[PDB]
Parts: sequence; structure tokens; C-alpha cells
Amino acid sequence: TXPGVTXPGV
DNA sequence: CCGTTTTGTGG
Repeated sequence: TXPGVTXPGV
């Protein structure tokens, strides 16, 4: 996720 | 050590 907590996706 | 959709990053 994110960053933080990538994306999603990417 | 964290975190869902795609196979990854600054926090």
C-alpha cells in the first residue's frame, strides 16, 4: 500500500 | 517491521 501502509497496485 | 494487487517503497 502507498507507500506507506505501492498503490495498490504499483 | 509495514502492506493489496500485481509482482512494488518511502515510511
